[PDB]
Amino acid sequence: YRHSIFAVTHVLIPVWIIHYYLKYHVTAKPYTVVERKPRIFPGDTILETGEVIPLMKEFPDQH
Amino acid sequence: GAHLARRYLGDASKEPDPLRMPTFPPDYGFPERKEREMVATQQEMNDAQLMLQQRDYCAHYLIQLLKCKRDSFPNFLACKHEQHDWDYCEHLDYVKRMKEFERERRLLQRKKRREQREAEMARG
Amino acid sequence: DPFINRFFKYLLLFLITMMILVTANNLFQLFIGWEGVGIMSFLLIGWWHGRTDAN
Amino acid sequence: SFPKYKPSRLATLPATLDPAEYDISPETRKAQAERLAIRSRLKREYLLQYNDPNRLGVIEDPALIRWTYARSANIYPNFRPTPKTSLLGALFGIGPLFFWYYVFKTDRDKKEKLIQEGKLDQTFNISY
Amino acid sequence: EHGHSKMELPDYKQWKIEGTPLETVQEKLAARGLRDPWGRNEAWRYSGGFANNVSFVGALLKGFKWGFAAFVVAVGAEYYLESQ
Amino acid sequence: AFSAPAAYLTHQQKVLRLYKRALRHLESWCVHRDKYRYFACLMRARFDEHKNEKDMVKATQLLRQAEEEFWYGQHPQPYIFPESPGGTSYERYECYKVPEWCLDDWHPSEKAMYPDYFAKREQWKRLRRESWEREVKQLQEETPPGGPRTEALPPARKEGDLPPLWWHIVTRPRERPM
Amino acid sequence: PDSWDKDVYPEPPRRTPAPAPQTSLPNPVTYLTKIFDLLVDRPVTLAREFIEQQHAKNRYYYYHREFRRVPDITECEEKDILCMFEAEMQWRRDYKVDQEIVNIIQERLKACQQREGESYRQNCAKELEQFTQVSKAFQDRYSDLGAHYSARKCLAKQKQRMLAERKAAKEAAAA
Amino acid sequence: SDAPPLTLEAIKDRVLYVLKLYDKIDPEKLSVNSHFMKDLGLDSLDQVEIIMAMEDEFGFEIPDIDAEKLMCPQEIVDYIADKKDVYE
Amino acid sequence: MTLCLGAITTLFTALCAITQNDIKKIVAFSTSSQLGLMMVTIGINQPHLAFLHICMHAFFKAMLFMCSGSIIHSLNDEQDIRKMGGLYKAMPFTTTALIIGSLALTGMPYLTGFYSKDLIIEAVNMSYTNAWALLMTLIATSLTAAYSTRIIFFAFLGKPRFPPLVLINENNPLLINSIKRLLIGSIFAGFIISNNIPPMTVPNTTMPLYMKMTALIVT
Amino acid sequence: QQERDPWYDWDHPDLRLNWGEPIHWDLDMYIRNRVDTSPTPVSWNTMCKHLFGFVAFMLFMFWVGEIYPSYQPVGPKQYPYNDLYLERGGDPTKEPEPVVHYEI
Amino acid sequence: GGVHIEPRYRQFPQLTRSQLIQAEFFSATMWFWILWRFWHDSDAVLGHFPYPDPSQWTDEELGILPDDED
Amino acid sequence: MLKIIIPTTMLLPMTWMSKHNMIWINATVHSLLISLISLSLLNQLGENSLNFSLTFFSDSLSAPLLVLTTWLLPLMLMASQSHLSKETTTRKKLYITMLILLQLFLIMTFTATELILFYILFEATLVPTLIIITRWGNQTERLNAGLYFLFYTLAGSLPLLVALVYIQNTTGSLNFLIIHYWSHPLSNSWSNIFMWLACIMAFMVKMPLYGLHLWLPKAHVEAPIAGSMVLAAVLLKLGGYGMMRITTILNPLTNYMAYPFLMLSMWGMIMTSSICLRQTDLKSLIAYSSVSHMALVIVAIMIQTPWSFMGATALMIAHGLTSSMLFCLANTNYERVHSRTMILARGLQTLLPLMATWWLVASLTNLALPPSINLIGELFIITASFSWSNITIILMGMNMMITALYSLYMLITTQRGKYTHHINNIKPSFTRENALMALHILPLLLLTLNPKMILGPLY
Ligand SMILES: CCCCCCCCCCCCCCCCC[C@@H](O)O[C@H](CO[C@H](O)CCCCCCCCCCCCCCC)COP(=O)(O)OCC[N+](C)(C)C
Ligand SMILES: CCCCCCCC/C=C\CCCCCCCC(=O)O[C@H](COC(=O)CCCCCCC/C=C/CCCCCCCC)COP(=O)(O)OCCN
Ligand SMILES: CCCCCCCCCCCC(=O)SCCNC(=O)CCNC(=O)[C@H](O)C(C)(C)COP(=O)(O)O
Repeated sequence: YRHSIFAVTHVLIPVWIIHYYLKYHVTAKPYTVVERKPRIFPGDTILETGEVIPLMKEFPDQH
Repeated sequence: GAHLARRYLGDASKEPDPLRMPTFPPDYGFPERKEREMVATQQEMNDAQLMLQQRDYCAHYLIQLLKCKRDSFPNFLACKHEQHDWDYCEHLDYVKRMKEFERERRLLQRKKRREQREAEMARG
Repeated sequence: DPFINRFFKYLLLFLITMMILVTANNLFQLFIGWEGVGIMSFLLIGWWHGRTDAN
Repeated sequence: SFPKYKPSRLATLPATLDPAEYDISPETRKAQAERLAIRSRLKREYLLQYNDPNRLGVIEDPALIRWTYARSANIYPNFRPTPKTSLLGALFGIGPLFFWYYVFKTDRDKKEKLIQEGKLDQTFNISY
Repeated sequence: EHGHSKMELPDYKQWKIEGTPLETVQEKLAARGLRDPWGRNEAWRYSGGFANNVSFVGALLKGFKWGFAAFVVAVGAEYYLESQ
Repeated sequence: AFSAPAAYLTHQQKVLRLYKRALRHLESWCVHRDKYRYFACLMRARFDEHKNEKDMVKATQLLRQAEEEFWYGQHPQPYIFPESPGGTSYERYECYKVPEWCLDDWHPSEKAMYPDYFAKREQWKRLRRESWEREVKQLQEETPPGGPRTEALPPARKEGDLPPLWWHIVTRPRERPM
Repeated sequence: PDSWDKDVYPEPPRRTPAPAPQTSLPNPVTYLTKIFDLLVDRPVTLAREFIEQQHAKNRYYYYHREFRRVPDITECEEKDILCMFEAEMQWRRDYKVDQEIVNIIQERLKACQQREGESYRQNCAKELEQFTQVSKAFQDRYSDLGAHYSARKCLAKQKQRMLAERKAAKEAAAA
Repeated sequence: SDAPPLTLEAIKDRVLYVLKLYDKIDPEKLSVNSHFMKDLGLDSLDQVEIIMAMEDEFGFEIPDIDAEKLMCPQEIVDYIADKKDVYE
Repeated sequence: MTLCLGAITTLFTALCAITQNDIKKIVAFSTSSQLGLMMVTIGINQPHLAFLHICMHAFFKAMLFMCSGSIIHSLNDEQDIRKMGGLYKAMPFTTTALIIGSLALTGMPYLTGFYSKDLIIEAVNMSYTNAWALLMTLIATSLTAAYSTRIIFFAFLGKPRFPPLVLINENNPLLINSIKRLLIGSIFAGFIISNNIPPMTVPNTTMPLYMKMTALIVT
Repeated sequence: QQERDPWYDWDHPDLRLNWGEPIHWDLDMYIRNRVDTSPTPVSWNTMCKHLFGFVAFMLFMFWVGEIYPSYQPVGPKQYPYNDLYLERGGDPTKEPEPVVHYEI
Repeated sequence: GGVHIEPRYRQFPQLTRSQLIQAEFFSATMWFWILWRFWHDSDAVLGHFPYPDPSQWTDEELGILPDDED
Repeated sequence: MLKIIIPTTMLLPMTWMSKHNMIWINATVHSLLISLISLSLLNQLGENSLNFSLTFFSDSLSAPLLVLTTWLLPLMLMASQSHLSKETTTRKKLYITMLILLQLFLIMTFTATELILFYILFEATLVPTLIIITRWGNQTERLNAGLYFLFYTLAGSLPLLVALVYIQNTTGSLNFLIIHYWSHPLSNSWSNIFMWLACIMAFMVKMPLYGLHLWLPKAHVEAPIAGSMVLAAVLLKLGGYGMMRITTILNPLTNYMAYPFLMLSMWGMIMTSSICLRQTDLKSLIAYSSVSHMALVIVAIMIQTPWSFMGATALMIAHGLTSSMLFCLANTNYERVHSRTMILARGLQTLLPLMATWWLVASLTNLALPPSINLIGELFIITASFSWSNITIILMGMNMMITALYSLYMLITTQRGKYTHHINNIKPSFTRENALMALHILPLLLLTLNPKMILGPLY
């Protein structure tokens, strides 16, 4: 009972406010939150475009 | 190491300065001179954004290693063939650098031998 | 120790300042953390005020 | 036979290594008795004022008053222009000024000549 | 609630120089015609659980036996499971 | 700490102080108990052959030379008891030592708790107030002319008397108030 | 977001890989994100919906102020105090807007450096070049004026620069 | 800490326990009030070693000026009581 | 400059620790030497390896002060190692945790300190640097092993040297759990972290056999 | 003030002064929080010579090691695309002189 | 929070079997981890590739001519 | 601007018509209300100014100083309430009258659209403060202090007057707007050199400049607490404000006439800082710290860059608040010990813990601890000086060291250690003193959140 109420008043409430503060106020302006673009490897497909990166150059595989 | 012992106590000119190798043309040995190959292109290697010091001739194996590590995340030992492949390729690159150093050293030795022999002939 | 609540508060303050130092993106924020950890180190080294060598 | 310990200003001579305490003489004994007598008189006065239940203030110390007065207010009436005072005052009050003046004047003259030459590369030097 | 159990001091005649390095000190000292008046004051440091010592390598190898046994059992289990 | 010092140290006091310093620093040097005990008995003997040296000039040349020897082989990092002046907890609890007179400035609501303590405290204050008037006269009558010669205080000699200047010796805060 | 103009603060199309698990072992990140969504985003979204409908219940507007153009310091008489006043105010407003332009370009540069990751030294050449251009122009316009800057001092600085330019052009033409 | 609140009885018992392990004094003779110089025929060096033994037993160090005038076990016990402030 | 500063720092602090009698002083000089090693790693242009060493050193050095403070408290505020005797059996958990921490500090293979210090020595051997800084780094590693030996031997192996009234006590769940969490760290964290972070430097794959073994030999 | 007797019962135990005694002109220099002149086990000049000697020696040997660096019998690393020309600075409108690496 | 442990005065202090088994268990786990990692990853200390020999390489491999080519 | 001037004047009849036991309450409450009115002035605009009338005008440099001046009076009344308890009613009213007149002159000096009006009020302030020092001061040295504080000031300020009227005979006006708009360069001449000196020296004396600072330690030590607060917080900033105003007619002469002063500051700020390390008096130490901070402000004003001016404004506000707080703490100790010797009363953290935390926060703000506005001013001035010359950093850098050092020294000598045994009259801190401390320190940590309010007109 102590841990359940504590995880509400000390974890749940602050994350609620911060998520609201970031989603609706901070990201409202440009460039406030910037994320390094995800790495692209040969053979991945992209959600937005749907295309597939062409595979690699089939190097001589031995050992 | 003994190479430092040879250079810094014996004759400096008999051994290379590591900063400036090679001092001799690549074609000085033989005319075949098979070119080195890269599998990783510009665009996909840039998109993998490896590192500037990691963008060497072993890039393809590192690309596949990172791809498989991303794919099989929770079981983070699933990529052992890939890491071994990249590590062996880097071993090959280091051994080729060893061979470049040693070829330069022998080329240098012959050059020194050629000049002294020629000098002896001139003096004779 | 009679002041254990204070001791714990001090430790927490140091952790906060060090987190500020580590997560800082510019130089002013990093200086805030830099001086915060230093001041809290001063306050925790001289924990026993009455000892001359601690001061 | 052991190496000898050589005292210095910031590492003084130990008491047990002072030959004065081994050169024992009777006038030394009277001097020690007189010093401890003065100390005991002072300690007696302090403890008589200190344990008194009627006292509800600060026990004023003439030694502390003399120390602070000498350090602050006794300096100028006892000052005299001497070669030592004049030379030290001139040095320590003028030399640093002209030294720093030369340093900064040289630095800024070099900077100005470079700027007039245009070879300083002030790219992105916007805020000053 | 604290440790108030009325601890008693042991017998003072318990402590003997015999069987301890204090005996060797005594022998060496009497070889030059002297005796240590405080030998028995320290004998408690060689009497109880302090009688047996552990070597440095023995200290570092504190749990090597059970670790080795567990390693052998684990490697045997892996050997039996893989060859199938 | 407690006893009043004398005008000087006699030869025996200096010799005993040297003996203590030498033994402590030897213990700091030879750490183990058997090694220390052996070398301490050797130190006692080597300290002992000149016990009977009679004339004072040889005895002063001796212990001066010894003093020099001590400095050379002392152990620049000797063992110190934790509560000793160079110890690691010398003044650790000194910030917890609050004077007794501070109790007079408590709020009456604070004094509402602890009533027995303050009743006993008032009894102590009355005792001190009467004893002080007796003790000024006692210490004035016993002190030799010209002021005291040493830092020694006479004891109480009558039935109801208390030792002069006792209030700040018996009302020490504590060794570890907390 | 329709709150800010994408063209002033350009952003790449944000291509992301698709999840292609190779092992059937269930990863903790996806479960953690689903429980985070359920336990955090939904209450926040509901609260935002309530707040936005309350804001829509009361709609009122504010306007961005328009400033007319005014004759500047060059077409102002020597002692004519009113024209100097208005030209100075206009020059100060232009100085502030130029500061804001440099700020915009700097934000572009910073965002590019963070976004391009390890390949920033090559993939952010455009922003670096435009920032170099803007920085050179701003330094030419406004540097070295001092704490007591004014429109007259900027005009004098510009005049000596263009005198040097005219001298250089005349020397090069007649070289 | 978790240290016991030592009392007068414990101090006396430990002082006499240390004294009995001093073989230069016969255990069956010594008592609480036995003088060192006369009743036990001890040297000054023996007294100062006894002070060292007490210090090492109790974990704290008596200053020289106070130690050099401690001639009875009851006297040592009372000094330790004054330092540690153990009224009972 | 960074490399030379780190080398002289690690050497000088190991040399100072080699002969200290306060346990906290020795462990503090150990911290100073490990920081010097970190900046040596910085000087050979391997920042990520220095960060990994930071993370590993956190675990094992914090737990080493943990054990030191446990000893000090159980010995009635005694910090000098000259009055610390046979504690190998008197305090079993403090002994085992301190041994584990000292082995992690000295780069015992496949422990927390292995995965950072080992590669640090590997890289400082295979880089174009000072000879003298390399020598001081190796000597500092040897001296690290040496003062770890000093603490263990001189505070756990002999006969007891502390006052007769024994108040040794480990049986506090707070102390035991706080120690054992950092024990699990100092045993497995290096392996876990090294196998979960993506590769961000080229390795020293091929090397003379004697140079690969240099760290172990010196320790 | 640090080398005054720590066992005497001063009127100011922390500063180690008695009420009424003359105060040194530089008391605030010597307060146990500041410069102390307590005698040291080693002489001042010996410590100075030793400290200076150790520092001078390390400086000399660091400079010597700069004169005589340590390395492995290897050549430089080879980087594919014109020594990584485009990913280090760029300038893709200049057509740099192509540099190619020798395979062995 | 713990248990009750009383002083001994010159004897070995009392030890609970819990602390002994816990210390023994953690030492055993450390040694088991060392042995297991050494068994499954032995090259991490030994290495996986042999170090080549410079002397062994032929002149033709290094393209070295004894003043014959030029 | 009359909406602040008129209520401050009305403070006088209200004080003189109050009951004998209601003067402090009415003065404090009304003065606080006036301070609230001052906040409206801050809403400054990025263009020229708030030109209220032909006589007065407000600016983002003048507004923070006006707000600080209005805020300082309630605190001075609170600090003076204690030691004036045994004083007759007429003389207490006279003391409050001196404070009100001082505030009136100070408020007027800032709006002061013309330089002659500014000079007149700038010198009018000299009379009430002199009366305060030489009447309600304890020691016998106060008379000397007064004389020094007088003549130094006038020695610098009488030439300024001449220069001022000279300018009005050549340009035709001394209105600051006309001066700024019709500014012309100063030619390199001997007459121009001496006009530059006449313009600068008046404000350079009141900063004070190192070498011309002998009046300050006296006038601060022998002044009463209200006098010390007003001297350090506001009266030292009049020189900085005047320098910021008048250097618009001194270009390009300042480009080399500033060299002797910069040196005197850059070295001087070191010397006085070192002086703080060996001080037997709290008030003297705080006075020398003031000298060092104002030396840095002098360097900032002489460099004449936007960052220099922003840093100088921020540092002036921060130093006013911090030095007032430090003097108030020292006076709380003094009214108990009656000694003003720093070594005497020791170990006070054990007896007054809340005073101890007040001392700690005051020392940390004097320390220039980020992100306090003291650090903001320090850093802007240091960056500007680095751009002026890369070598200044050494001096600047070392100054920071010494500052921190003596600051913590002041905290360790008085609060830490062992309490003095024979002093048994350390009564608990009053609510008045704790309230005074909080009302000093909370505005500092509230200003650190909105720095543009105190960064001046070049923000
Ligand atoms: C004590 C604490 C501080 C008190 C106040 C100190 C600050 C006041 C110092 C005054 C600042 C500088 C004064 C004059 C500056 C002019 C530049 C001069 O110093 O340099 C040379 C000046 O040459 C010589 O120095 C001539 C002057 C020599 C005699 C004057 C005395 C100089 C020192 C006296 C200082 C006394 C201070 C206190 C007086 C009450 C350059 O020679 P030149 O390029 O050809 O002529 C330039 C000037 N022109 C163009 C107008 C003609
Ligand atoms: C804190 C104590 C400081 C004491 C005062 C320091 C300030 C000294 C500044 C100079 C004082 C007088 C300045 C005059 C006021 C400005 C008026 C002016 O500039 O007019 C000049 C007049 O210039 C002078 O008359 C200057 C003569 C100065 C006489 C008094 C000398 C004062 C001391 C001289 C040596 C030191 C000067 C600076 C000391 C700094 C403080 C130590 C030229 O005008 P015209 O003559 O009409 O045009 C030229 C064509 N005919
Ligand atoms: C590692 C540490 C350094 C080691 C080197 C130190 C070397 C010091 C040893 C040299 C020997 C000497 O003391 S030098 C000899 C100095 N002079 C005398 O000894 C004359 C008479 N001695 C006394 O009277 C004593 O007090 C005594 C009788 C012992 C007790 O007295 P009690 O009857 O009141 O117990």
